[PDB]
Amino acid sequence: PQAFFSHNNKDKKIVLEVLEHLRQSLVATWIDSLIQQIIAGISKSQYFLAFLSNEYLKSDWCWDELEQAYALHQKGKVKIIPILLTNRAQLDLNALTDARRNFLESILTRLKYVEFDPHNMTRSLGSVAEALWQNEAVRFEPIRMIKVNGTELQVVEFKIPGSNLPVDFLHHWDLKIEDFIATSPNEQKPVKFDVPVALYGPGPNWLYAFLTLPFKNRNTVFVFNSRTSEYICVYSKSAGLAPGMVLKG
Amino acid sequence: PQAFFSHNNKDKKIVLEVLEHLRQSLVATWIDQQSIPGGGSLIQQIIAGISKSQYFLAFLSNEYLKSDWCWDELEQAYALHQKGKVKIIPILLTNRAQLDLNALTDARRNFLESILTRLKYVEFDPHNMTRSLGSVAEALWQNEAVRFEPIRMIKVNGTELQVVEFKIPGSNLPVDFLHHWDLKIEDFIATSPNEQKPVKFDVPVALYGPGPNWLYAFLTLPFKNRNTVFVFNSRTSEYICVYSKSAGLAPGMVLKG
Amino acid sequence: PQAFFSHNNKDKKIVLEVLEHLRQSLVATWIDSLIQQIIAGISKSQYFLAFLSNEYLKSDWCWDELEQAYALHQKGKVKIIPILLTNRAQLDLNALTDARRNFLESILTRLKYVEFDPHNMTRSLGSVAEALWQNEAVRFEPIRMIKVNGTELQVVEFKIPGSNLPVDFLHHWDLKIEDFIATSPNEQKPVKFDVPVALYGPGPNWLYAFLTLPFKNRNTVFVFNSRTSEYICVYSKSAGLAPGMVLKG
Amino acid sequence: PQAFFSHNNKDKKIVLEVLEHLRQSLVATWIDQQSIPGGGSLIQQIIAGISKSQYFLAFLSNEYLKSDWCWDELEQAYALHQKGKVKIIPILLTNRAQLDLNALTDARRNFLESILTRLKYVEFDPHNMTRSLGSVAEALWQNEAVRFEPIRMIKVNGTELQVVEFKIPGSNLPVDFLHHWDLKIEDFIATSPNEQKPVKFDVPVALYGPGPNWLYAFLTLPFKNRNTVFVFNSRTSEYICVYSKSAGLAPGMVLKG
RNA sequence: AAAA
RNA sequence: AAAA
Ligand SMILES: Nc1ncnc2c1ncn2[C@@H]1O[C@H](COP(=O)(O)OP(=O)(O)OC[C@H]2O[C@H](O)[C@H](O)[C@@H]2O)[C@@H](O)[C@H]1O
Ligand SMILES: Nc1ncnc2c1ncn2[C@@H]1O[C@H](COP(=O)(O)OP(=O)(O)OC[C@H]2O[C@H](O)[C@H](O)[C@@H]2O)[C@@H](O)[C@H]1O
Repeated sequence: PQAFFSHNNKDKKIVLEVLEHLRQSLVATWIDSLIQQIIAGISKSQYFLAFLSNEYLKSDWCWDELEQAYALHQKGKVKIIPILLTNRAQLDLNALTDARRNFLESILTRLKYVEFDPHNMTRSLGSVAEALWQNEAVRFEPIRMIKVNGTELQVVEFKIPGSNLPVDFLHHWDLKIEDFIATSPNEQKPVKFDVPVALYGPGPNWLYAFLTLPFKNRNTVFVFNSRTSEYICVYSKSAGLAPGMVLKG
Repeated sequence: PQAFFSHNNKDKKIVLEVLEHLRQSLVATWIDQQSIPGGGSLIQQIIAGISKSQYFLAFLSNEYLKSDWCWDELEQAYALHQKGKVKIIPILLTNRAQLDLNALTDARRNFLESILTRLKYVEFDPHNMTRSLGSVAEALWQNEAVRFEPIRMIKVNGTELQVVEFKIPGSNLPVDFLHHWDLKIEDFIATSPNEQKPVKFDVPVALYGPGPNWLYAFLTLPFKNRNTVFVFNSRTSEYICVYSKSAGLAPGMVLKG
Repeated sequence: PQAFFSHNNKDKKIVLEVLEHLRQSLVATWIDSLIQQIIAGISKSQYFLAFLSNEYLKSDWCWDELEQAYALHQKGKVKIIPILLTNRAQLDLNALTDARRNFLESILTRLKYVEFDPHNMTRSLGSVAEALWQNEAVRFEPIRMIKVNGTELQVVEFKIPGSNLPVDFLHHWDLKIEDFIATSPNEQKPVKFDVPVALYGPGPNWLYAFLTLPFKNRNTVFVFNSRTSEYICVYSKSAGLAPGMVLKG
Repeated sequence: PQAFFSHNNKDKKIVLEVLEHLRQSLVATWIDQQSIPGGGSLIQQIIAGISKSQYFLAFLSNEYLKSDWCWDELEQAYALHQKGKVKIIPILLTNRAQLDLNALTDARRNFLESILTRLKYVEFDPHNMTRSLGSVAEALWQNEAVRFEPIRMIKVNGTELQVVEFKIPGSNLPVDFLHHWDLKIEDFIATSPNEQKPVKFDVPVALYGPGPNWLYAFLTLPFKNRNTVFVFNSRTSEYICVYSKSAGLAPGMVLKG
């Protein structure tokens, strides 16, 4: 899915870090307009990431977009999820006018919010990830680099919410893995360039085919077979690895 | 699995037909001046690839027993089969009773009798084409891993599709099966509509048949930018598409079959 | 994609630097009028690079050209993107008249802008380039000099926005590389004279043919194949190199 | 790859035809007093170029099976083929049954038998021109890298064009393959319309067939300032133009195929 | 055939 | 044949 970030320049340090963590989870992140950019793709367009902070709400030009974003979210095109840089209690709610205060209280009452803090980085990042992926289909755990049996490999982990998906779910999915592959070693991307990529997690075989197929001539693809709980190679794009090698997981 | 053909031109009419049937079943076929740029002919063509090299096709016929040009070939083929490099499977063009055994010498007759007794054979008859073809295909696939039924040109829900059917003998395979397999599917797709090949050019291909996920991935992977790939899912029993290489075909729709 | 710079003589030092950096990215750049060559070429003419500066806004004989540029820009023949020498806050807007100030606010708000600073040169230049290539087809990263396996070489890096292009895209492209090859060692051009040039980056083979073909009898052409990740030489216009030699990654 | 033709004038009618067909397939065809500005006859031409020198096309025939002279060169070709510099592809103008073996001496007969059994040969018949021509083309291309089918002149969407087919045996080539290739396109480009050559002058040329991008670039690059170049992309199966050397043809248009 |  |  897509995810746009709305923020102030003061919290850029946190914004870039959360952006990097999200991009590590195979979600399209665009920062730099954003409101006319909303009407694009399918009804499953994206989710709005609003980063609420004390110096942030003092700017009206940081607020008109969110006002009209609520206006266009009531029609169901997009959904907003607010991020509290500071806790609810110490938010400067006095400075704003009456209408601003009521709209903010409505947005933090009728709409579920999650809180972010710098001290608990791991917990805050996990909470924003889960509260961001609560209303969506199969997840995508962040890429982890693990060296198995002397062979370097990066593994993408996905978990199915529930036990089944609609048979035509692939039609309405808006994620394609082609643009999430690094082209150069120096370039930063969710998937390391030329580094073997493995598939992990239970799921229907057609989703496995859809994930593995676009990787031709880009990276060698490993896949997990739970019958014996080991990795299996299907593509030989790097010398020294043949299709059929097994990695003791 | 490769297959080297030994025959005579008097049987070319049936050799071409059996070759076409085998090629429609995802099997590498090799006839006269064919491929393997090595020594060539056939006898030195045996020694290439993995221990699962091929299954010899000795098209025995009443007139085949002449022309020592082929009997020496069969002799060397069995000699190197005794080492286990290749396994011979004979095809009897005519029924066993009316083979002109008297024409052969004593040594040739003894060799042929030993071959036809120790080693199983397949009877072939022009009259019953489909049963003989099924018999020879099943005999070829008998001592092998997951089979491959002939590609079938079927029309589903208004869109044209070809399916590749594979059945697993038993219900499990060694986890390192893919290492020793001698089938590379990317060479069996035609580049032009008129060119004859196991897979029609640009026609969507669907994988059907129960099996492990890694086999499915290895089979759908080399098809990228060649043919739109459909996949059969047994949970609700309709084909599932994972490529958009042809106009009007998007990844995700269903074909109720 | 051509690029027309309208600016003042005061910031000419940074104008020339941004010009050189842009030219290094295979972007056609013209400086020395600017209003009437706008009608030339194809519908994709260029994007106007109007240099917004505090000294610039006091020059009405440089305001008029921007006015006519925007007047034509309603029709969509050209589009203007502004570069901010100073931060948006410290502009001298009060001395401006009512109509000109309103026009400046309209263009600054309804149209996205980008901010430049003399200190952080690298990130500012990267942002300028990204703003240039936002709405365009396949990108073009700046040419870099790398000696691979003891052989001098420059790589032309191009990135596909997304994973597919229109099949008839080549018809409407406004880039031919024949004008971007140096004819003399002294003459400064994006492609240095007689040195090997390589094409690196994923893309369809027809684009590779189009980008390699005009190079005949000009420079030895290298190419990168990602199957095993080494460069491949296809043309030998210089001694010591043969078609078929490899450069290890 | 090169091809040297050894024959007799009694078979010139078919020799010129097969040579023309071969030249249509982008292979170097050398005949008497025709090429090699650094030698003469046919024998010492072998010591030239790379280890992939050429394949000897010995046009065996009943009238050829004598012409004493021919033998000396046939013997030398075989003797230096034992070193592996050249290969011999014998062409039987007549079937081997009516080959007058009795006229030859014991040494010549023994040598002919040895070369006929140990080395693969191709039968040629006047009646089946297409099949025999395809067979000899396959004989040429069997022990080589990516092969070239004959150039076909086809009009697509009302636009004149020719296509150079090329198919890669197997699925991959050595990365350094381009170093050892003996095929350069420049030598096969016509200079005048009346001049006969594999590539017609100024006629648009289309590259079609699956292969690596570097091979595509190498095959298209020498075409600058000579002919308009078309490239086939399999994403939508349409021809794409990359050069505008003829009026009315801009780089970027598509040809529905 | 929903990690067989 | 969209870095095979
Ligand atoms: N396809 C055929 N073409 C020509 N003659 C044939 C063919 N099939 C059978 N015969 C005849 O039947 C006998 C076949 O033996 P022979 O071919 O002489 O010699 P070998 O056993 O060492 O095979 C040489 C190979 O090289 C070539 O590629 C051939 O096609 C072979 O595959 C002779 O009477 C043939 O004329
Ligand atoms: N290409 C040929 N053209 C004409 N006659 C030929 C040819 N090939 C064989 N013969 C006949 O084969 C017999 C033996 O002479 P030959 O094998 O020719 O000699 P060589 O290999 O030292 O080349 C000389 C050729 O080169 C010149 O270009 C001419 O064409 C010469 O023929 C004669 O009856 C020839 O007529």
